[PDB]
Amino acid sequence: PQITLWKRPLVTIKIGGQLKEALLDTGADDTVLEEMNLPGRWKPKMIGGIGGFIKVRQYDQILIEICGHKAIGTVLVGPTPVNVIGRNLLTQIGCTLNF
Amino acid sequence: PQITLWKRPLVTIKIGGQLKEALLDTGADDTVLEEMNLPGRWKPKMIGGIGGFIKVRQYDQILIEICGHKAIGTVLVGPTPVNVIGRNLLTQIGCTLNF
Ligand SMILES: CCOP(=O)(COc1ccc(C[C@H](NC(=O)O[C@H]2CO[C@H]3OCC[C@H]32)[C@H](O)CN(C[C@@H](C)CC)S(=O)(=O)c2ccc([C@H](C)O)cc2)cc1)OCC
Repeated sequence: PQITLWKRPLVTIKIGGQLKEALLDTGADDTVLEEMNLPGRWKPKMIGGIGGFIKVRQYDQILIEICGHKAIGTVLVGPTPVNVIGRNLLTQIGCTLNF
Repeated sequence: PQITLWKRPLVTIKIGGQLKEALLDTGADDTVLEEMNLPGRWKPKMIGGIGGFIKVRQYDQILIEICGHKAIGTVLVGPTPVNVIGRNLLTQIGCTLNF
């Protein structure tokens, strides 16, 4: 599909057996999602943007489905104000910017 | 152009007559540039990111050329971690997401 940017590029994702809403975000290197109690091991990380840094849990090789497109990769979980699908997963669904 | 996402989508912009590098950021509503000198009036503003809120200088109706494509719109200047081009200008240059 083609998504215009008049509004935020929010889509439904499926992760950890749950449906969530997340932004398709070309400005994010990696994917950052709201607190969810996912099974398995994880590594602490700190990630920063406007306003400073937050603490997240890094989970590797997580299955995520984005608009029906399946992807597998790292997800960072913590108290983010917004869920972002970053480039690590957008590449896997073949997403480009075009103008 | 068609821009894939294996690398950061960094492009050259021209603002205030000077060239700079900036990131095309679909997860940003607004365009935020690191501290710089820009002519004309501005107004204090607050903007929120992953890490909380920061103070910026709001410059309205600013000419800016992004990867060869002209825009005229609002530019926020302040302590962003990196120069980001947000949706207010991405729409102007006809940028969509495609997968
Ligand atoms: C309930 C509402 O919460 P809220 O309003 C904040 O909401 C939002 C918070 C973040 C975003 C996405 C964020 N956009 C953003 O900063 O945009 C600003 C300017 O335009 C406004 O529009 C939206 C906010 C304002 C950007 O796309 C992605 N970022 C990096 C970018 C800045 C370049 C380094 S990142 O997220 O920092 C990030 C860092 C590191 C990683 C891993 C390591 O790779 C992944 C992601 C969208 C909405 O207030 C909170 C106090």
